[PDB]
Amino acid sequence: GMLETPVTSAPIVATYLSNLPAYRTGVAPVLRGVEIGLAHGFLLAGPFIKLGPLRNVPETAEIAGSLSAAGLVLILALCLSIYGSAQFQSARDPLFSADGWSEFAAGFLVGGEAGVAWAYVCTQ
Amino acid sequence: QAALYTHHQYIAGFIMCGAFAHGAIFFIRDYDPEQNKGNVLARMLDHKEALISHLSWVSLFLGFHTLGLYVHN
Amino acid sequence: GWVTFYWHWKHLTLWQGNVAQFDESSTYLMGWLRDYLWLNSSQLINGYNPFGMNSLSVWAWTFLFGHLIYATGFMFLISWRGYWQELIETLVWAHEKTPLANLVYWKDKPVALSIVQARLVGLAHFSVGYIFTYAAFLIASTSGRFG
Amino acid sequence: WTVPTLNPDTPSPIFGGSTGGLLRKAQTEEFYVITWEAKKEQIFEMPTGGAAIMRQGPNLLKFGKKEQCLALTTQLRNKFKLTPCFYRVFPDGKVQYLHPADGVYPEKVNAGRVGANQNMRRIGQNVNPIKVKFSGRMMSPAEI
Amino acid sequence: TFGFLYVAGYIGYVGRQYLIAVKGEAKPTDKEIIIDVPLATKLAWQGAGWPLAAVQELQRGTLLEKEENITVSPR
Amino acid sequence: AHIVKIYDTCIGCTQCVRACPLDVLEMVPWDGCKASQMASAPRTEDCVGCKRCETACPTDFLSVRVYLGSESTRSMGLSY
Amino acid sequence: AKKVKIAVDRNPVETSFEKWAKPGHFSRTLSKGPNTTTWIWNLHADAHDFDSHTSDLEEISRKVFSAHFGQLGIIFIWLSGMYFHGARFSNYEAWLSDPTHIKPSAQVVWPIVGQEILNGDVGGGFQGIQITSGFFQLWRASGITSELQLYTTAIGGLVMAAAMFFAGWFHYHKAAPKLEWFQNVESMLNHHLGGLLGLGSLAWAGHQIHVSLPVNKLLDAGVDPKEIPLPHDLLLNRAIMADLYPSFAKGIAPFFTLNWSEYSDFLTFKGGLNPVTGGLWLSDTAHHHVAIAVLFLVAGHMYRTNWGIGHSMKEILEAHRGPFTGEGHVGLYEILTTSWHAQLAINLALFGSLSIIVAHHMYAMPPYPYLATDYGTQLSLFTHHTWIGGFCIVGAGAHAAIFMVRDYDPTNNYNNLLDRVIRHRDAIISHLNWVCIFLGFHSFGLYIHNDTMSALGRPQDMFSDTAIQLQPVFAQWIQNTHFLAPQLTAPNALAATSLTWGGDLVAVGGKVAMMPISLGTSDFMVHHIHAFTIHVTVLILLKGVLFARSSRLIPDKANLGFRFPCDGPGRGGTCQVSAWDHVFLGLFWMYNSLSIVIFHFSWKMQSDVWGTVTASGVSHITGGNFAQSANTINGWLRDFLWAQSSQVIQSYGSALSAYGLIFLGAHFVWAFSLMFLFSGRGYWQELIESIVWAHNKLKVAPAIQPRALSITQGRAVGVAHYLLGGIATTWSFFLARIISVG
Ligand code: CLA
Ligand code: CLA
Ligand code: CLA
Ligand code: CLA
Ligand code: CLA
Ligand code: CLA
Ligand code: CLA
Ligand SMILES: CC1=C(C/C=C(\C)CCC[C@H](C)CCC[C@H](C)CCCC(C)C)C(=O)c2ccccc2C1=O
Ligand SMILES: CC1=C(C/C=C(\C)CCC[C@H](C)CCC[C@H](C)CCCC(C)C)C(=O)c2ccccc2C1=O
Repeated sequence: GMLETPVTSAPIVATYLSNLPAYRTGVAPVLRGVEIGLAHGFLLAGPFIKLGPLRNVPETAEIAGSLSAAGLVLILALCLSIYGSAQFQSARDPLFSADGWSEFAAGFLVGGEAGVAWAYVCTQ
Repeated sequence: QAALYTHHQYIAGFIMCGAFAHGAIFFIRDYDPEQNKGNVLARMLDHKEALISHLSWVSLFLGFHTLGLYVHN
Repeated sequence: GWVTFYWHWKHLTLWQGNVAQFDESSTYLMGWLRDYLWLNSSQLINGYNPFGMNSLSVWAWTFLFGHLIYATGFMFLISWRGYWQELIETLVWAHEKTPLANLVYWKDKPVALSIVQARLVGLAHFSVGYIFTYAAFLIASTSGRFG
Repeated sequence: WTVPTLNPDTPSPIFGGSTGGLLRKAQTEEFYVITWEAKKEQIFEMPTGGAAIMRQGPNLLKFGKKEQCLALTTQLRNKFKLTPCFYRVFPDGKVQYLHPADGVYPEKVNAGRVGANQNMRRIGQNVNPIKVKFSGRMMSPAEI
Repeated sequence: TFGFLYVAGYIGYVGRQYLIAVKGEAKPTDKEIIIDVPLATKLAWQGAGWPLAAVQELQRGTLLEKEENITVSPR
Repeated sequence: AHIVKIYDTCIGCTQCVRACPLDVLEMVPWDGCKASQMASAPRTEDCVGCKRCETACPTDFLSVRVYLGSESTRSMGLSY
Repeated sequence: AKKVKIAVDRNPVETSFEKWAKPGHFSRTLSKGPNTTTWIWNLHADAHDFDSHTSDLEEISRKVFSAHFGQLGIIFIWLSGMYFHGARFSNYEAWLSDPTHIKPSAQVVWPIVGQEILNGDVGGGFQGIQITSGFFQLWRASGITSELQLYTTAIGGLVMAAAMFFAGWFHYHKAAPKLEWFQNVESMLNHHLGGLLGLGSLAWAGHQIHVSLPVNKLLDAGVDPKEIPLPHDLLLNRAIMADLYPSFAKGIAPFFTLNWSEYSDFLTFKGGLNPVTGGLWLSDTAHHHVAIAVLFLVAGHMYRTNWGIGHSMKEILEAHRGPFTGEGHVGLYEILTTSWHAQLAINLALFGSLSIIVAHHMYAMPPYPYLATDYGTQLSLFTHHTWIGGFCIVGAGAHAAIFMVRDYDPTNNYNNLLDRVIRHRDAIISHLNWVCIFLGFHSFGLYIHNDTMSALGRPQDMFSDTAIQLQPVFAQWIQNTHFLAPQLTAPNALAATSLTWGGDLVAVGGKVAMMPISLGTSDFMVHHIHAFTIHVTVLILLKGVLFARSSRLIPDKANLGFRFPCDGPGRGGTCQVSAWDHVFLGLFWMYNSLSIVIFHFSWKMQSDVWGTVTASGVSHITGGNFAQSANTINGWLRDFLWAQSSQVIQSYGSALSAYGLIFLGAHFVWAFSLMFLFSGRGYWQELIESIVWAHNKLKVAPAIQPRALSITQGRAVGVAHYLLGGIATTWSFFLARIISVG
């Protein structure tokens, strides 16, 4: 019926995906968001710092770049919040539920903002 | 002066299209042939081919000759 | 468009004290293209350039903004639904087969715009671009001359 | 004639698969099953793309919408002279036999069928839209 | 102005005569893609008097067709 | 769902039923035409609105008419 | 094993005018005659669709074969006319004496209604339209020096034209090959490689060695054209040749003794350009064509015909199978020997791609004398051959789709490459869809970024050479490697293949022939616009091919045919689902892509290559403004379109005024096409009803019932007028601009 390929069905690929926090069941949704939040918050500061409107300013560049990344984390957290409100209105994994997704979104905000802050510390 | 003339002429153009749009909506939704039997409104539908074909002739004449004169010049 | 082109060019040459240019160039269409549109676009399209920008940069930007929206409308007017509905189906397949993205899902099944809706949206882009392009040209070519 | 019962154990035609098959709709909403008896092994064209080999005897395929099942039915009937039938299968296991509805294909008139959506007038005898205005919803004069 | 209207009516009147002439044939549509040149040529020469001929048809009531024979859509 | 209606000008030629890609129509006994059969539209919940049936109808004006209505997954022809 | 042999049928079709008088005879549908105006259009749309008139493959093949003789006959008439107008209506003889200061001209207009203004003062005591086809430069390269030689070629072209038309009649009505004759693909390739290409190249090399080289050597030495020995004197008098090339004193003995180094005086490897003419050394081209002849004559002995030796193309294909691709290439030999559409799909794709390569290679390595400094000819040739390639490539998509609907058969394609491509078409199209969006954002979006930053007065935030830089380092590296090739990797080449790689410019007649082309940020951005536009065109065309037979939307599209308007307003609306409609949309995107390609070429050459050379240096036509302006949309609108349209809109009253008229005429045709593309026939048919009423009222209604164009024809008319107007606009714009400042 379906077309099976090494990319779709491989042992190394399948094992890697199961290890990611998104697919790691048995973990509290809040913890899932924090781990996912930290990873994305840290990388997000990069492009803003090196390519923002204040990139060439000596010291303001680090603050402005990371501060803008923090604002994008807040917007992303709001997107997660409303998505859970819409998607889950009326099952095995607690993440895909009205209560679970709300906890997951909250963890992403805390992890994401911390990741941005940690990235700023590394720069300076 | 330029902005005001252009502003109101474009608004007039849109409003005129709407007038004919709701005239067409009237004929479908609201018009009743039995209650307008033989009056001027029902008689417009009776020679619609004459009206449309003469509008077609006028447009063709103006188009051929106005464009033709410009191209000649 | 013909009405306002007529009004504008006849007043531009009156305001410049040379009605003869209109009287002699308006009898053939290269005259409208060369002496009205091409000649009066010069200050508009220099609102910004490699050497700097001035107060007409907003109109220069809006001028191209109008051309872009106008052209985007041509997409909806020329290409019709069936092409796009087939295309969206491959995107539906791809999303469900992509790890870490199929965890998210839509509540409204994506479909291509309807036949009638395409006509309206395409006309809207055509009309908005038509209006913005001329507004930028009208204001910039007049105020730049007499501002 | 009586309504057939679907046999899920039926083998399916030899086919290596494709990206044109079932999606999440089958898991959550419904899908369709078509079955037929083949006189011999033969290559036919899948409505989702590619070539498949029908096994001799019973065959079974699953499709995402009703038009796909009927498209293959038309191919099998006209090009191979077979008599397929298909069902609608719901996620909870319910099976609804669909085609042919009464055992006789619709193009052949059959006794016991009751006319539906038949108006005893010409199209030109429909009333004007003004007569059905404010009826509770949008409705054509053809709906009365 | 009157130079044009004479030639334009000449062309129109000659074409109308040819159309009417071939509608009495077995296959009228075949005479419209394969021109009956002998018939077309005769009509071309006789079109010099169209202004006289046209008035006589107008006065005789034969220029126009009756409304009862013209198809129209429902109204 | 779309609305499909059969009118009493039907000659029972069966061409609309043969042309329907969704099996919406069928032939039933009738006495109003020489063929003694009339087209019927029992399963309109599956009609997609393609109007192949109208293309196949020989009568003038049509004897089978489709009025496009509310859109569902079936009527929209979605496989997802 | 079937023997390869000649096989024909005697007198298959009687030669008679009976069917000329029966329009539509070829088709069972149309042979009964018209009832509506749609019949008239259908007659022409189906005229050459041979396979829709019959299923007999032999009958189709014979029609194809004779139609090709007809095409060749027309080309010979066209070529004969060009040579004739060069002999009788040109200033070629005057141009030969002063090639730099005279403009080629071979068309003269009659004096009537004042149109003789178009006979411009092109020099050489002559008045006429300046040509940009480059025929004068081609004729000089071949060694033609007199109108008599041109005239004789024109006569011979007509004799060949008559022969082609005779062959077409003969091979359809008198001796028509059988299907087995056409299916000898091994023999056809052997003859077309060794014979058509191999012998053709060898023969042309013979002309170059014995005629082109001696004549052009004396022309470049200042010898007057009328004092140069006639070509037959060079052929018959070895002493004259030995004076020009001493190796000729040894005859053909060095060739047969393998002392090939003796011919180094006329078989060279110089590279670069001749500094007198600005074109390639003719001694290099002669060695090129000798080497090509040997290569193709060897290639023409690869395939097995009748004597055991050689390859079976079927055996080669069936052997090349791997783990990842099922049965592999099985069944392709059968497809390619039974479907003309499959053959035409491959041949159009590469012939069109070849045309685009010719455009690039001829501008960079100008092969004709005095071509490089004729900027009007250089711009025209590049633009012309680019467009042919684009149109041909789209035709490849069309006829691949036609094969998919009409000739594809599942029973013969099970788990082979063709079958497996179909079974993951959603994977192919979905990924290609993503690439187009990525390329669209990150190429056109950069311009939008630049326009916005410039408008906001932040030039330091732009993608530009003086700001955030996007250097095409890979292309820059390749240029350096090719410039240094003569030192290390091409030891026997005196110079690099082209001056575009690097080095010193070549000036002819006070103008730049060619010079190094630098690649900066603007060049990086425009190359990724080209990548974007090509990928989208492929997307549209490939999607049409892969979903020609079916999709998730229309499961039985194959039964609806290659060309149909839709499958109704249901399923939400299915307008333009057919494969034909993908070719329709592909044409627009092909036009959009190649417009930017030629705008790129036009501005880059004017800004950075073409110009005048004096003591102070090189001054380019637009003064090198491409680098800093071509990175914004406003830059293209202002510095390219608005600025360079000055010539065309100011040409009234001059010999170039015809380009001004066509410039406006083409704008009109383009806009006229939007009437067909935006509207639908249902409106027009209802309009025609009212007009018919008026004709009925006056007893002047036609017997062939008027009908609005079919849905599909409305699209075909729309795109045809769109393309003609859009292309003809740029055609006028280019020629008026370049003939004036060139
Ligand atoms: C007094 C004025 C007036 C009134 C009261 C109405 C009322 C009505 N009209 Mg009518 N109409 C009018 C003027 C008016 N019209 C004019 C001037 C025109 C010509 C333009 C029309 C043309 C017209 C048509 C063709 C139709 C109606 C219809 C209708 C009905 C439904 C409207 C609806 O749902 O719109 C919903 C409106 C929208 C969803 C928004 C549309 C937005 C448009 C496309 C412009 C968008 C601009 C864009 C956002 C700008 C962006 C700029 C950028 C820089 C950011 C309603 C009875 C419809 C009907 O069914 O009637 C029975 C119908 O089909 N009207
Ligand atoms: C510049 C573009 C353009 C042009 C020239 C036209 C022209 C026309 N339109 Mg169209 N239209 C356009 C764009 C255009 N339209 C667009 C964008 C739309 C929106 C979709 C429409 C929508 C539209 C509608 C809905 C209607 C028209 C109508 C008309 C006619 C108006 C009357 C007229 O001018 O008669 C004179 C005719 C012309 C000026 C046309 C050009 C004639 C040329 C110059 C003849 C040249 C012949 C010469 C020998 C060369 C032949 C070469 C060839 C054999 C190779 C005319 C045929 C109306 C109509 O049909 O009225 C009867 C009508 O109902 N148009
Ligand atoms: C005088 C000799 C002659 C005669 C009487 C016939 C007669 C016939 N041929 Mg034959 N044929 C001839 C010469 C002749 N042929 C030649 C020279 C060739 C080689 C090209 C062929 C190739 C050929 C083929 C391949 C076929 C025929 C067919 C036919 C039949 C239909 C012809 C028809 O409808 O033509 C009317 C057609 C035309 C007038 C079109 C003419 C096209 C030519 C190439 C000129 C086009 C030039 C033009 C400038 C193009 C650009 C136009 C632009 C400027 C607007 C009929 C029995 C057909 C058939 O069904 O046979 C059984 C068929 O399939 N013939
Ligand atoms: C060495 C032999 C030879 C040569 C030179 C050619 C040349 C050509 N063939 Mg090929 N062909 C050959 C052998 C050859 N063929 C064999 C053995 C077969 C059977 C397997 C075929 C089957 C075949 C088909 C089916 C077709 C061609 C076509 C073509 C033409 C392609 C267009 C082109 O490049 O025009 C370049 C044009 C020229 C260089 C002009 C050359 C003109 C002279 C007269 C030489 C033509 C070659 C001919 C074999 C000479 C003897 C003919 C006869 C008097 C014995 C071209 C003229 C296509 C075509 O257009 O046919 C009309 C086509 O459809 N060929
Ligand atoms: C196809 C290409 C081609 C052709 C046709 C020629 C032709 C020629 N070359 Mg050239 N040449 C070529 C390629 C070619 N070359 C290439 C690629 C190179 C580079 C390696 C050269 C290098 C080269 C050199 C260095 C020389 C020539 C020379 C010649 C001439 C004499 C050759 C010779 O001795 O022939 C020997 C014999 C034959 C070729 C056989 C002739 C057979 C005849 C035609 C048979 C007729 C029989 C028939 C029944 C008669 C009926 C009569 C009737 C009235 C009844 C001749 C004009 C020589 C010369 O003098 O040039 C000016 C010379 O010195 N060539
Ligand atoms: C080697 C080249 C080649 C060949 C031999 C064919 C052959 C064929 N093609 Mg293909 N095709 C090609 C190239 C080719 N094509 C290219 C490059 C494209 C892309 C544009 C296409 C796109 C294409 C499509 C989309 C279709 C075909 C179809 C066909 C078939 C019918 C053609 C017919 O009846 O035309 C009859 C000819 C005409 C009606 C004349 C058309 C003239 C055009 C529209 C305008 C020309 C303008 C002119 C150049 C300049 C202006 C002149 C004016 C001012 C007077 C036939 C098998 C059709 C089919 O169904 O095949 C199965 C079909 O639908 N082709
Ligand atoms: C200028 C006119 C225009 C534009 C902008 C587009 C745009 C597009 N076309 Mg379309 N098209 C057009 C004309 C146009 N078309 C016309 C005239 C036709 C008829 C022939 C078509 C026919 C057609 C087909 C058949 C196809 C396309 C495709 C596409 C897409 C290509 C992928 C891409 O680059 O995505 C990225 C989008 C762009 C580069 C457009 C500009 C994006 C801007 C710069 C981004 C701004 C971002 C910013 C945050 C905005 C915020 C706004 C607000 C909310 C604050 C894209 C959506 C192809 C497609 O769908 O590929 C997947 C495709 O198949 N087009
Ligand atoms: C491009 C295109 C598509 C594909 C386009 C689609 C599916 C629309 C995608 C829209 C996305 C979501 C972006 C929307 C951006 C708008 C600015 C949103 C405005 C919202 C208002 C409420 C303000 C069609 O579906 C179509 C259908 C019929 C004829 C022509 C066409 C057609 O041309
Ligand atoms: C304008 C237009 C029409 C109307 C156009 C028509 C009917 C074509 C007109 C062609 C010519 C001008 C008519 C026939 C000409 C005859 C051959 C007679 C010529 C006589 C001269 C030689 C004197 C459509 O039918 C249509 C259909 C689908 C989408 C868009 C459109 C569309 O835009």
